[PDB]
Amino acid sequence: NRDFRGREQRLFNSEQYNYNNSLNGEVSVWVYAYYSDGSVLVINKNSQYKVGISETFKKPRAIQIIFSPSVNVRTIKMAKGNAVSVPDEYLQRSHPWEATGIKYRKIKRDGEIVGYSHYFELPNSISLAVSGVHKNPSSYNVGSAHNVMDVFQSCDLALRFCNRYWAELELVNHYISPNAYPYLDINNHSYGVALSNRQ
Amino acid sequence: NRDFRGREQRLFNSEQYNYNNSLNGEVSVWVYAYYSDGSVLVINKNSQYKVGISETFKKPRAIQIIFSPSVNVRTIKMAKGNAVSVPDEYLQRSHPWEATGIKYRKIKRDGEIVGYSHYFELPNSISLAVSGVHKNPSSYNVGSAHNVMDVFQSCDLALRFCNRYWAELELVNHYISPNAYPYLDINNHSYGVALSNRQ
Amino acid sequence: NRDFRGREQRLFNSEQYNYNNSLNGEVSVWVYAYYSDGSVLVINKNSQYKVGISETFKKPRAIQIIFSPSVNVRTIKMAKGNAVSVPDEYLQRSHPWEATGIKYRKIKRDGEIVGYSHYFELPNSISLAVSGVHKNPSSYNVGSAHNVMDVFQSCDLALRFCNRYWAELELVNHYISPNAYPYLDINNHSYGVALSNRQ
Repeated sequence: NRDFRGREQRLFNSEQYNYNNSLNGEVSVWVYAYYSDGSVLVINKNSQYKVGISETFKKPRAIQIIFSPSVNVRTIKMAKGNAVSVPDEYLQRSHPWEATGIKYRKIKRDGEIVGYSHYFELPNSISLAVSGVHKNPSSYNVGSAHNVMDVFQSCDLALRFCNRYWAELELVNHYISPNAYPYLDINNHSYGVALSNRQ
Repeated sequence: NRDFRGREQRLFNSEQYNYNNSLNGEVSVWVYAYYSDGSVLVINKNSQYKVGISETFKKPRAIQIIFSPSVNVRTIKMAKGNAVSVPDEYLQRSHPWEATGIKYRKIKRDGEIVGYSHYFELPNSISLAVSGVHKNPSSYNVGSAHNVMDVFQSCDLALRFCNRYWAELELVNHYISPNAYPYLDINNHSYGVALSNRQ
Repeated sequence: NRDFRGREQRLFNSEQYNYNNSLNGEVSVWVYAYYSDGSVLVINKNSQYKVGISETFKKPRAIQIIFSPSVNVRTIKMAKGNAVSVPDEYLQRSHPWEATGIKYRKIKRDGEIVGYSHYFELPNSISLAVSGVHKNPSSYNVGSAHNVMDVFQSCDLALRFCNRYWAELELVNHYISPNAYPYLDINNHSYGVALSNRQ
């Protein structure tokens, strides 16, 4: 226990894990749209407290939604609409979302959860929105009298990124891996970096 | 009262009406922009709790704002700005909105309210925003300690649609009618489907 | 004190100042992006209660953020991200914002604060978000049980403007000055109109 360099390295990584999972940290969502030409569109949003994406897609063959490990899985919500942005046939009969958390698989590296994935192939246009709330183990209510304005400001402060990659290989090499992001490729292989209590 | 098929049909329609008007249901807004070439741009937004649209328009001849019957008319707000998105001449003297609910006409079919319309012709660019809150007969406050985060998530989950139709006839046939939407055409004719207690 | 025209003129201006600073009034933010060809992109957002902008920029040489005098400087927050919209190297170690209010200079005309400026030159792409909350001297909490829905509606009602000007001279003449906006040019000269207790 006299290897201070070893101890600092472990603490360096754990701190990252734990900061992300605190209420001071990010919650992140990615939407991946897969096209028949093998290219992939990603939209990412990163924000405090809660985060979401809402976009319309020209026919993808498939969609993968990934959240960061800092999401509360139980609060995940998805509105998947038709070509005119109606969630369920007609507005009059539409619940504005489905709570799809049960369908999310854990993306794991070395036994650690690096994210959560929901993947679905499709049978024109879809409108798709997805939302999740940052984990909060604690009693402190972020939407209190005292903190609600900070949540309002987080809506302004959320950062969006959107790009198209020509191939999943390009996505893995130039997007997922440089940025320490979680991912699940078509061969069901998990990508990500485990940090908690690790060197 | 032994025509169960008749009873189920009536209940099927009433349930739709009532679901829409519950707090589990959609509130919807449409902005229609009318151009001198007779084409029409629609923006629609559909969300839980509250909904709005905010866009800038190259000179339309006219604007029609329609809300679903699930809006609370008294909470309707509109910010109509100039070419640089200032609501009232100068920011220093601008109230950020006007409460225009009194100007909304009921769109009715068979005596039932299928929506609310505000229509105005214009005398360059306008910036236009409009907002409304879902009806709530009940005592339950959606923006409480316990439910405010769900309202935050509804901002992420809101679905937008935007298209241009070449003629009002095309709008009526391919947009309004296929989707059971309320509408008021230039001849003041009402479109929509009455559901409450109806077969 | 029998010059009623003089008294009304002074009151006319003071009322504008004071209305802006009330909770009924606007809070405004501008982002200015400066390019090597000498052109300038402005984004402006105007809303009640709180306001923000979030955009990605192809390499500007510099950024100036200006807020209206109705902002509370202490609540200003900025997220400046990399090319993939991450605020601080990696999501796991990112605080979603910095509170940069201390760096803001007062833009003054005739001793009156007409706005606040933060200016920074840059060493590809940046993602940039900025947010601020309208001043509230009073005890009344805008995000209360009773008023939180109005804050939700202000998110719908916020108006955005975006344009490119070819030169700072064009910005000053055609954008800042016609609209009584505050500004600080490259020569450190202040623009704006003083209103409080002034003729």
